[PDB]
Amino acid sequence: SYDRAITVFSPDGHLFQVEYAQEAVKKGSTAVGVRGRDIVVLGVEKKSVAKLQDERTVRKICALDDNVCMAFAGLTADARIVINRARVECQSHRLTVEDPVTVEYITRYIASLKQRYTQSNGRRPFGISALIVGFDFDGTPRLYQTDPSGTYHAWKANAIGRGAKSVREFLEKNYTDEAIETDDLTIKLVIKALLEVVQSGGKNIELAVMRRDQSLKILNPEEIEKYVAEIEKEKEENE
Amino acid sequence: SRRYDSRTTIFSPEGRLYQVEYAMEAIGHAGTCLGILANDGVLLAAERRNIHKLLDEVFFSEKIYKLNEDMACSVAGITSDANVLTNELRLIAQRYLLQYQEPIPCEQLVTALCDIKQAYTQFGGKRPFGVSLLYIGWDKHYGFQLYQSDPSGNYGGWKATCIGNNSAAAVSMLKQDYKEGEMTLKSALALAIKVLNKTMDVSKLSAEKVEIATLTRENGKTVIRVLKQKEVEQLIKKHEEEEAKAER
Amino acid sequence: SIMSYNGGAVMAMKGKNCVAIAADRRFGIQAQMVTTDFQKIFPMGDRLYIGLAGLATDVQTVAQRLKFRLNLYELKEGRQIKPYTLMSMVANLLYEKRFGPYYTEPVIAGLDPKTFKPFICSLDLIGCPMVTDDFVVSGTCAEQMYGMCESLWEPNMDPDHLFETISQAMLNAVDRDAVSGMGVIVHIIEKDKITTRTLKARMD
Amino acid sequence: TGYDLSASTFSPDGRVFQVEYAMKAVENSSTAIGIRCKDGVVFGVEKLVLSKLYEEGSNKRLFNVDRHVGMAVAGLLADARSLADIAREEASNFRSNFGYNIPLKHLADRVAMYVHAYTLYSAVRPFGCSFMLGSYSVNDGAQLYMIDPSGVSYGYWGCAIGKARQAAKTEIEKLQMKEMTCRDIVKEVAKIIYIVHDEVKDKAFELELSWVGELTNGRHEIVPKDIREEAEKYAKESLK
Amino acid sequence: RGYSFSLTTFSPSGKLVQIEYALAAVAGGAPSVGIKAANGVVLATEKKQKSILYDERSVHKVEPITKHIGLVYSGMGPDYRVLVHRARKLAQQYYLVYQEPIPTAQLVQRVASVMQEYTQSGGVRPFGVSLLICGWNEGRPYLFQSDPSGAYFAWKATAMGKNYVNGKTFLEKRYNEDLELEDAIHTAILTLKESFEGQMTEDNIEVGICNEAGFRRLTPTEVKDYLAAI
Amino acid sequence: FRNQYDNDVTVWSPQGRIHQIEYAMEAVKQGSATVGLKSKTHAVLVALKRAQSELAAHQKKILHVDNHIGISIAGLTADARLLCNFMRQECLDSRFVFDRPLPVSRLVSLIGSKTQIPTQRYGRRPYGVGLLIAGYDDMGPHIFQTCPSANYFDCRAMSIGARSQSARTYLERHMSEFMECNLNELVKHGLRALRETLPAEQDLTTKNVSIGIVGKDLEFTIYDDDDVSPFLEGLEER
Amino acid sequence: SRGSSAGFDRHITIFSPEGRLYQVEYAFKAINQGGLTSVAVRGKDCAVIVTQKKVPDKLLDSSTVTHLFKITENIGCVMTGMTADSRSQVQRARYEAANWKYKYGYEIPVDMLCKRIADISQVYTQNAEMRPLGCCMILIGIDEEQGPQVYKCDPAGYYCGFKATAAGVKQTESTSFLEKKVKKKQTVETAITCLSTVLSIDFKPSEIEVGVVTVENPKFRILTEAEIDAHLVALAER
Amino acid sequence: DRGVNTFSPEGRLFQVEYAIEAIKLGSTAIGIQTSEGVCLAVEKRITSPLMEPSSIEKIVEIDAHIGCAMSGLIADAKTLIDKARVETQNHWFTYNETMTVESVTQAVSNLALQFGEEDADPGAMSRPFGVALLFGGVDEKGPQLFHMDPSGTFVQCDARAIGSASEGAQSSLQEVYHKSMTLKEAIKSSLIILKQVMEEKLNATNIELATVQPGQNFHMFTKEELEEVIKDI
Ligand SMILES: [Cl-]
Ligand SMILES: [Cl-]
Ligand SMILES: [Cl-]
Ligand SMILES: [Cl-]
Ligand SMILES: [Cl-]
Ligand SMILES: [Cl-]
Ligand SMILES: [Cl-]
Ligand SMILES: [Cl-]
Ligand SMILES: [Cl-]
Ligand SMILES: [Cl-]
Ligand SMILES: [Cl-]
Ligand SMILES: [Cl-]
Ligand SMILES: [Cl-]
Ligand SMILES: [Cl-]
Ligand SMILES: [K+]
Ligand SMILES: [Mg+2]
Ligand SMILES: [Mg+2]
Repeated sequence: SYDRAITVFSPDGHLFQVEYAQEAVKKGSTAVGVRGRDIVVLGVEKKSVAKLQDERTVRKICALDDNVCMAFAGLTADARIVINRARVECQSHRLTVEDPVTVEYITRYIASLKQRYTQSNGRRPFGISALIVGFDFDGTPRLYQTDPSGTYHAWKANAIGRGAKSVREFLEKNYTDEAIETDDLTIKLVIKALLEVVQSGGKNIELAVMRRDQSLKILNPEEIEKYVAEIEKEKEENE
Repeated sequence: SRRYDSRTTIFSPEGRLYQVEYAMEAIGHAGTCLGILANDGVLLAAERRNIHKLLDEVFFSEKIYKLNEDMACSVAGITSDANVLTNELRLIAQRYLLQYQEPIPCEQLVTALCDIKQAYTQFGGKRPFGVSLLYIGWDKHYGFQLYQSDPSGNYGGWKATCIGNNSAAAVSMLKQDYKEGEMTLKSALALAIKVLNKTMDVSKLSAEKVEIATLTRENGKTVIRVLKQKEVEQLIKKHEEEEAKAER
Repeated sequence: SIMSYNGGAVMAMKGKNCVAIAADRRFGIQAQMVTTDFQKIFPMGDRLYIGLAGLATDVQTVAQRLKFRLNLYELKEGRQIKPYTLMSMVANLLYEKRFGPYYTEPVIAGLDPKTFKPFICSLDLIGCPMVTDDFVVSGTCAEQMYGMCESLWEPNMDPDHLFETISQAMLNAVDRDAVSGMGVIVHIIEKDKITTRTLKARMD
Repeated sequence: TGYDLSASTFSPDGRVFQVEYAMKAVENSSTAIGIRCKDGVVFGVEKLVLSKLYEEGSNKRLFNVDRHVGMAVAGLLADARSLADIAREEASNFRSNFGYNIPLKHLADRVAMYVHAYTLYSAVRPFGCSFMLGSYSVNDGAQLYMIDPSGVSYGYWGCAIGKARQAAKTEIEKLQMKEMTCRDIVKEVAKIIYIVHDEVKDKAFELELSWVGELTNGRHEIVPKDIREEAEKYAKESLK
Repeated sequence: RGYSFSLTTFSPSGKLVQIEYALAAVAGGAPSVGIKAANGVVLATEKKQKSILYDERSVHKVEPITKHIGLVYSGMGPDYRVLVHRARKLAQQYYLVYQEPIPTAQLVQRVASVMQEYTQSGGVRPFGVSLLICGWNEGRPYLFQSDPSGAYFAWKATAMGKNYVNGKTFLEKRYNEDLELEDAIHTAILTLKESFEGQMTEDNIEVGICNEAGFRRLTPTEVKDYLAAI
Repeated sequence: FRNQYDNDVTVWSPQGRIHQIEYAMEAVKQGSATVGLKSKTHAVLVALKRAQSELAAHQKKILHVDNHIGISIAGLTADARLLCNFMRQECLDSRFVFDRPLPVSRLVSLIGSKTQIPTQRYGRRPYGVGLLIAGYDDMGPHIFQTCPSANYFDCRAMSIGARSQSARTYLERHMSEFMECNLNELVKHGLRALRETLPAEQDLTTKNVSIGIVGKDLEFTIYDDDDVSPFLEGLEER
Repeated sequence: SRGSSAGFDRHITIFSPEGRLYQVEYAFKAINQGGLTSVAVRGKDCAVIVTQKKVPDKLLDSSTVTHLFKITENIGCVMTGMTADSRSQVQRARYEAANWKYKYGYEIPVDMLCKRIADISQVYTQNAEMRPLGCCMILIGIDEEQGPQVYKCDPAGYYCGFKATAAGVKQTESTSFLEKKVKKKQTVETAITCLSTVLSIDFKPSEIEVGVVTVENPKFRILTEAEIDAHLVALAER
Repeated sequence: DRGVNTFSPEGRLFQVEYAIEAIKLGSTAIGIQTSEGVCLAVEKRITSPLMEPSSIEKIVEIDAHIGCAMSGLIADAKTLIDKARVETQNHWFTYNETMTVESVTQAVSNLALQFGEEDADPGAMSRPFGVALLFGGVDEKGPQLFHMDPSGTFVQCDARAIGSASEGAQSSLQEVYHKSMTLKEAIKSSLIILKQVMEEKLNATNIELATVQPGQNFHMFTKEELEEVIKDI
């Protein structure tokens, strides 16, 4: 069996394989999360468009369990492995504790899997970041992010993938009590954030919501393009 | 030892996986292979490279593989690598059947293989498999289906697509001709021959040079058939008759 | 005795350009009947069937594990398996468990897929094969079955006569066995068709 | 050399330089000699004293590998000591399996094949030591073998290893050792070490002496102190 | 343990160069030829047999695998012996399970699959040989080639080793589907004569045949006889 | 001439050297100095402890192995603990099996065997630590020294670590007095040797000196901080 | 091509751009490092092996200087090339033969022993982590059906039976000598003459070694000095 | 390219030296040991107002009597922290007593240098841990602060800073520290020093502080308790 040390330090304290994994994430499609008051929303760019594609087969938003879903940016094949590992873990947790996982619990599990792949012989790190959302037993909504290093944090809102830096800048100015006062504006805040980088803007954009107790609802190209037009014509007016 | 290791499963500075990419160049030079979904079936059509010589003709196809009762695939890339992967696909399908006593739904079979391909890009220090596949199938969850997988361990579902030589050109022609929700096996066959006619720069297209398999449903049973050369010639003739009415 | 826990009986019989295979239908646990439509004969080809009697769990396991191996065999090869080759495949499977065997003793009946020549065999639970030109029997009433087959079987029987003989051999044999019966199913295998019958039979 | 980083790589001239480089570590070491004679084998080692802070007897280069077999080494001392362990283990196992004392030739060959196994692979490096094995029994007579880092093993009348190997051999050749006793030969071993010792380049050495023969009843033993001192005195006055 | 990383990998243009270099070892090997007649198969090969000092009968290039299957190669001899041994073993494993001789195509698949492993598995190079495999089963003759990548092909006739390109066009203007085995042997030897150099004797070529009766090497005396005419 | 030969402990250089082993020995030369010496009846270790900053405790240098054996370390601390733990275990094993102390020279042999192994296998490295070993058994007091090369030495006295050359000179100068010394004299000699390793400005204090003693009537004992004061006053010098 | 090289094809056993294995080609060069030549010939009645015996020193116990080895009682061998590699290959051959006899109840044929050693060497030409052995083995024995046999295997894993053959520094010159002789339609005399020509020596009996098997006496036997001298003398008197 | 267990010509392991350079990129953490307890204080280093501050956790409880502050590559610290937790609980289980701070630190420190690519059991550790730790707690020796780095060297310190500004923070610590200093003084001192060294303007959400006292278990300061101590600025 193959035991080469793959992730090692370089002179100035860098772990280059981890940085390179982070470059893979940056070339992925943009993904955005916003934590509402009693909703949580995930939106993600494109994949491709491509008329001949079966839409169903390439979603970048994925249920891990009934009360937790995730989006990712980066290597899709790598993401599928992490997702499956997490799904297995959600069933062990229910098995041994007889509760659903918290969003933090499973975030922590994913993060530590990723960290291990940065310190174990024979393996490269995973080239993905994940936005993980849901609700805890007491109804508190949650948005967590992990990255290839195994670092994880909670966020009010965030973006990962290509154009994350400008999308994050947009969210910093635009995430306020007023922007998330209702479900519709929360959803629109995500779409506006994506329209900030998305190369065409219409569809393009896959979107999903999670309501307290209500489990994952994906939208809906007809319902999305309502919000798209409603934002496009507002961004014309301003000029 | 560290001196001789290729390091096939590591990232490059842009977050790339070079081997995977390089495998994808191997695929792009291999025989063109297309798949087309219709309302009443799915098909695979492939350029033959074992074509011809003093070759003997001993199997029912060159690059079309039956995977189980309800599924077939074609391949582009390294042939020996394709043999290992199609063998593994058959095993996965039989493991699933053994366990559940029902056929493996198409996407699940694709996924299972893609996890093996993925692993080869993340650990073990081995070269990846130099193969892309097209999968056709029927199951009770989504009916007629067509998938494509590549050495990255990525896959997707398609209504029509192409891999191997001149793929980009083949997909452009499919983008423009394919009628979402309205194709039949008979019109998909016509389109497949149209597409291979343009993308084979070995000039005069011939039945000895292509392979077509159809997958249909009859009396609650999946039927997978490699078309005989009589039928392939006949479709080539109809395509040639069809080119003009365009002219006056 | 492990082999009498579920009871049950199967036989196969050769005629002129045809074979027959039959089984009782009871699934029971010691004295208790549980069901009366339990499958013991499984298709292994268009013209090739395996019948398994013994412990019901292993009847199922062996049939499913054998099918796993056969499907792989047929996908990899050009072709439908030959009867004798199935026998050997089953022998090999059983003998792997030489020291913790499956408790089932199969009979195989079929026609060569190219030449249509009749074939019948049985194997013991560790995979010893036995090909015969007349009949084979397996189950809790093997003695009863042997009595009926030795007395009634004749060479060169046509499909109709083969059916009457295998039927009468089965019915009367299982009617002397407390833990076999609750119905009898018979398959007649010919070149151009399979004929499957259930028989009017005692239900005690 | 080009070509010289792994024992699993031949050079274009068919050499295994990593083995040659290991041989160079032996040839940087001070000199050890053995001499087989009428009734036994004697060993002597020029043992350089690198500090006056070391005890007499520190870093022995003469080992008992079985009750009847002595070992004399040159080269990297940690590698030699590990080889002394392999030899012990091999003699011990032989007694256990076959029920008698291992014959010297068979011990030499077994340990040589072990040395040899470390000259084929990138995974390990060759041993940086050469060693001599000596024994005596009424049945087999006196025997002296020498093994080098490549794993070659031969029997000898006289032998020397380390840095004044050639100078030593030429003195050893002057002796008619086939007709001499161990009691005579110790003196000549001391004499030869004093001749080849470069007193200008490396002041201070201990003479280490051991023997195995009729006179020790086939047991490999240190030469007694009084006899060593007489042999030193003989060597010294023979120089002056 | 061994080296666990592949020694064959993809180049930036998508080639597996170790395989292409293995093929160059095959191309520099001694010529081999196979012809599938209507009623059998012939395999023939040249001995790169220098010296009168060789005992020509002491090692054979044309080898039986089972009673009904035989092999020859072009390329590296010691590599070939590995594949002969494995092929024999594969054929016996099949026979123990199925109690029927291994169909030729099934044996080729399993051998080729071994050759594939040596293009990906850790710390090894590919085999520097191409095999020609002949056999008879289902009442019919088979000729296959298996190359260093593990790809295999069914041929009516072919050539491999030095001057194979010419050998194939020689066969291409000379094979017909209705041809008998005695004629095929003749044309196989003429194909080797195309690229020989030396004057042929029965001691420096080897010939094997496969038909309904089974696979066997021709004897020196039988080859001598065909060499009258040539 | 050098670079292709210095990264692997399995690569001999063209001079018959193994640069990895020589580089491991540099770890010991840069550790803080320690001195070991013995008389007829006692074995003593003396060590300078480094403190990282002013508010750090000084790094332990002297470690208990068994009642009759203690060690002073120089080099990689983590390697020093691994080796110490091996030594401890070999000593427990011998008391378990034989119900008597492991002779000191046998323990040292076991260290040589154990530390030699990774010097010959690819991808392993030498131990980056050197030890002075003080012990007392049936053959009397002992001072041994062990090295990253896996070689070891039986010593009348020794010093290793930074500027140990000075200490070694002192020890050679006075070693003919050691065998007859009483315990206080012998420790004073150790401290005088150690003090030679210091910059001219710097002095032995209760904060930087650690002492280890074993002998006929004394189990291996460590003296730190206020417990070194009896030995430091003392004070012969100037 | 023509002496092209890519990547690591001169360091490990991977194919060069012409399809060569340079490491294997270098192992043939290692055979000549020893500076010795060996010859073997077979007749209807016997097979003989002759090799040079160089004892420059004489502080050597010359009875331990041999390249002739008994593999079983009825199979002898001469080794040419690197010494330790050769001794290892002899050990392996002894193990293979003894193992064959244990499993199969009859002595290993010489052709089968040679083939087995050849197949073992083959592995070293295909697996990257070890080198080939730089040695060549010539085996002699009597086969009950085929008569005296001489077989040779090499570092490439090639092997063959021979009417006569050679190995080492003058192999090519020996091959020419033997070819020219074998072309016309005493085996010991041919062997020692071939060696003597190609080296230009005119031997003393202590400068060669000779081993034989005969149909009469299949046990491998090594000639004494006197027995060799009788052949040398009978030759000299033409 | 060289192996992970390669010594430099100065006698250091390259990978360990480089891991030590990674600690200089971490946020600053400070520990102070007083006769009334130990305090641990850490700069959070918030990179976006959208990040939740309470999800940055650089001070953790090991057991009731021991906390730990980390700096460097924080993901690497998890296995260390788990190990410390598991060990203290094992010790409790086996001996029915609390494990000393020194012993916990020793047990964690023995994982440092257990990396390599040849002996290697699992896919075992490929590299050292890019983390330094301060373990602060109270045992029968009284209050105690220990530092550990990626070399596996560990030592008791009266006061210690780690991470990017540690040179300067350490200087201010030598200045203000005294053996008789109270814990409240120590708290204030470490917040004054964090305030100087931090790039972000100090406040009650971008730092963390914890204590352990002979009286009282490991206690993380709340927003409100931090605000109180921040007033004196
Ligand atoms: Cl639950
Ligand atoms: Cl990102
Ligand atoms: Cl199926
Ligand atoms: Cl199974
Ligand atoms: Cl099977
Ligand atoms: Cl490896
Ligand atoms: Cl074989
Ligand atoms: Cl034959
Ligand atoms: Cl130190
Ligand atoms: Cl350290
Ligand atoms: Cl040393
Ligand atoms: Cl030092
Ligand atoms: Cl035997
Ligand atoms: Cl720091
Ligand atoms: K090799
Ligand atoms: Mg009944
Ligand atoms: Mg009843």
